[PDB]
Amino acid sequence: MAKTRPGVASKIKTGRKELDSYTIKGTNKVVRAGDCVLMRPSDAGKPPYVARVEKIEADANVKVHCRWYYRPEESLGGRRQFHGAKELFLSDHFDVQSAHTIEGKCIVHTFKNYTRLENVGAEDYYCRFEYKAATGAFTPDRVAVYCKCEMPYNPDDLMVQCEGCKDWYHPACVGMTIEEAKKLDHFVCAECSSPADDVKVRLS
Amino acid sequence: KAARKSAP
Ligand SMILES: [Zn+2]
Ligand SMILES: [Zn+2]
Repeated sequence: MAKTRPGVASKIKTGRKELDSYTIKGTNKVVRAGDCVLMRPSDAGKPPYVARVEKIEADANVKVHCRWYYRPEESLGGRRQFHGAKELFLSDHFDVQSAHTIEGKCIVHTFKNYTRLENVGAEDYYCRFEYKAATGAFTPDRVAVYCKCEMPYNPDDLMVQCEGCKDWYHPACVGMTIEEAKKLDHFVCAECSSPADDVKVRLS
Repeated sequence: KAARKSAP
């Protein structure tokens, strides 16, 4: 496997010297390049902005080069039913912000790693899509779909796998309650671990 | 303390 290792993460104002880190005022929370952070939004009462810290720099104080994450509702197409509560899109939208706008730290997991968390905390997010903020285009533009409803996997929703198709199903879509599904010894579907751990067939 | 995003 041959791949490159880009020397710089931010293209803006490469002229400054990098700070190794920045500590959130009054806390033990240390922010470094590569970390993801929560920032106070303009509008009050709304969830904080999530960003990846690409670079830290100061003047004569401290500035951070942010690569914005977009919440599904913040995106051009809005939130769809298959988007998880903690789902984020990694955008190509960059900004320079005062480091003082940083509220706290968070972790933006890979989808697979997110589904394997034994406990999802307030700081735990995930990302499976990159997002072109100027157009609203997604990468990848095609994802696997499941069930009768032919939808992408929403990690928030319980699904059961058929012992025939290996396809996954929402209980409600196959006419059963969540409790009934949870009680099952087996399941073979009428057409006949998580979908994140499946390797197969893709749709736009 | 509030952050302001540029327009994409
Ligand atoms: Zn379904
Ligand atoms: Zn089946």
